[PDB]
Amino acid sequence: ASSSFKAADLQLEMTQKPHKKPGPGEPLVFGKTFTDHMLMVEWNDKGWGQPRIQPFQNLTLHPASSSLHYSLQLFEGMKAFKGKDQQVRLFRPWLNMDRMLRSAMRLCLPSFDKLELLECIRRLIEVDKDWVPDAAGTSLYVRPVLIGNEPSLGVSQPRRALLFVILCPVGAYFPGGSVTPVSLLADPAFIRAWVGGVGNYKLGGNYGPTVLVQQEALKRGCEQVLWLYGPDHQLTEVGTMNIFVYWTHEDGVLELVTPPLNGVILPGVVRQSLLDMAQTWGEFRVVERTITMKQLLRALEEGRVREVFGSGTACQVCPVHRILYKDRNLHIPTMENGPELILRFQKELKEIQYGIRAHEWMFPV
Amino acid sequence: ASSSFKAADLQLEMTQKPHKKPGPGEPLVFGKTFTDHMLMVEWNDKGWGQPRIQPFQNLTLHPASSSLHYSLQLFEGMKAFKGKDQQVRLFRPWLNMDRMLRSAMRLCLPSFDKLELLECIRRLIEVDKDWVPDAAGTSLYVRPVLIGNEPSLGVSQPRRALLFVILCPVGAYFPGGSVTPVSLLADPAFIRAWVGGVGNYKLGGNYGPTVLVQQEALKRGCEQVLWLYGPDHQLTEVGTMNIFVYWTHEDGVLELVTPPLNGVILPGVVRQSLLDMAQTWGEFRVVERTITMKQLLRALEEGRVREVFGSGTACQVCPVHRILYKDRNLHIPTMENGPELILRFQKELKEIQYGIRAHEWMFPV
Ligand SMILES: *Cc1c(COP(=O)(O)O)cnc(C)c1O
Ligand SMILES: *Cc1c(COP(=O)(O)O)cnc(C)c1O
Repeated sequence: ASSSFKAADLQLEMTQKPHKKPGPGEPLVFGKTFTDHMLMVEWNDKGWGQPRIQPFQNLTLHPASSSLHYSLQLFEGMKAFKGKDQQVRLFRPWLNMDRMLRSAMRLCLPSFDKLELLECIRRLIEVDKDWVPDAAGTSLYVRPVLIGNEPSLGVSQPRRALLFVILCPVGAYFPGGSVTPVSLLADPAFIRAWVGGVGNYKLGGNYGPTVLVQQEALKRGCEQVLWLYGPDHQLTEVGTMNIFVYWTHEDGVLELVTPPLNGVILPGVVRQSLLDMAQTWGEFRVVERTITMKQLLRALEEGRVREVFGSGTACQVCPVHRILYKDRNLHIPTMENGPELILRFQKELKEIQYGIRAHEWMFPV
Repeated sequence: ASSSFKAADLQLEMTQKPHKKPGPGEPLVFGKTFTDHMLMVEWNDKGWGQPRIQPFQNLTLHPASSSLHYSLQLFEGMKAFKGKDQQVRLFRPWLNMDRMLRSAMRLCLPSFDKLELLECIRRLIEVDKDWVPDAAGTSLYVRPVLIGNEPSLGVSQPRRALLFVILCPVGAYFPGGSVTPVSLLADPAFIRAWVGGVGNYKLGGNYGPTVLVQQEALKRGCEQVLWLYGPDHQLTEVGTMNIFVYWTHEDGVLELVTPPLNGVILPGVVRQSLLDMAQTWGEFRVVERTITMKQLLRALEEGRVREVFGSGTACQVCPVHRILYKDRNLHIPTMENGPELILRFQKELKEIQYGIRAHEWMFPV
């Protein structure tokens, strides 16, 4: 096949049926509202077809499409922010393209040029730029997707695939102005991923099984799930966010710790940014190490825990105030210790993402 | 328990240009050929819509459909056999409806009436009766599917879903009652499922990750993957088939063992039928117990292993002759021991499935 698709061959098809732009009491609910256009690229045995920006529209799929029978599907999630200047910028897009390609290979889906995809994405955002909000805390969510599309019930490498990208204006989850903490359910019975599995890839298959578990967290009074793994009940992730703990460890050294990338953790872009940032300050120890409930419990009643939070594109730095472990509620002093670290992290990202401070992390328009 | 969707409400729209059935003597690649009609039922806040048999046609899905982003998809697989009298019968369909409903609940998808679905399926196959082959070893593969279909990027219980069924005429795994054995790759690095996971449900998410692993088996010279689990390397399944071992156990008694239905085993319909059948004979011990490579190695060098095989709808009883474990090829004496048990199982099933012997296991037309 010919290399992979190119931004120079983009075909533009403008919408004739514009969508009404969010205008109510400004109620932006994540993943519900879509912009006017979308990216679409098809892959055959002839290889990749020409990239196309077209009006948002339904997909037409053969009933035996492997994307629907054997979960040959993966996705990404990243944000575009509009600064006061009106300039739109994407936050570390390159990392998302890297991760997306890794996912593609894991599922035997067609490789592509990451810089070519980023360009097409840039062109798509340009076309729908008017959908990018600028109110404090708002942004545009970009959702690239790659699916196998073989008209065959055989479980095998697809010879046809489909890559598309859709956009959603978002208004930052819920609290709006403040930063309210969440409570978590920690029950060892629920398993999200395993060593040797595919938890470290953003594949649709990893999420479907969590819907029921999340419902159990609600019916139990919690807002999200703290995923535990292993006999030692290590803390892997929170909902769909990586987890960080800021405390003074056993050796009495103050540190920021987050589980290591050993197969069951999704390598979050925000996660990597927080480590990079904290490592740059050089004010305290920053490490990737397994974290156990045992260590947490001991640390809690020894008054060593300062802040616990999740990190992810949807909720950059999310405070945790309660963890329901063994029928036992554990209060997490995050807010008591002014979320000092959380607050500094949030300030820094805000400055970087909205262009207040120039940074290599931001990708123009 | 919430029920709905009835068969006496079937809307019916006959094809308009019937495709021509496959060619006698000309092979059919399993799952590549589809019949003229399909079943389609939609679900939303208004509950289940009317069932419909319609011309095979592509699906139209919203780009944010949860079936494509978070793998809210599940499927089933069962066969219809046409006897000599041109009579068509489904093999233990009820078990597939039971399993399908279990899968539905695990993914928070809409519950439905198992008998109502079976009727709609009977009607669909009835309409496509002609597509059911009648040469030895041939049959019709039925592929029911239920997918979430929420136009939202939120990971949550869909408020819309789609249930459909498509049919494929299948050849016969063995060219001419061949019954040739397969070689397997047994590498502990792979891992298909985990205790506490969803390996015991037929969810699309369980299969996507195996494509790459299967390719590695081919490159290593094997035909299928022997899935190992745990520190003790227990044998869980082969490819997409349950595994059975017929041998002289360590206690001196002759037995037919297959792994226990803990969370890492898919409860196969053929698997249950083989256990039922062998228990009915009352000729030897039949047990569900864990099987380790360690046990396999000893029994093997002690000449205690008689036959090893996989079981599944696609390949009812599949002989295994070689297992590539630690870089070391293990010969499995299955064919040497006159393929006794396997041949007896294939014959009994053949008699039951093609109506040679009346049996409660068969469901008419
Ligand atoms: C998306 C996701 C994350 C966070 O990744 P970001 O790239 O920082 O958005 C963490 N864990 C899971 C399970 C995720 O799906
Ligand atoms: C389909 C399947 C089986 C066999 O089930 P049958 O109901 O006997 O067809 C076994 N294991 C896996 C992983 C399967 O997908």
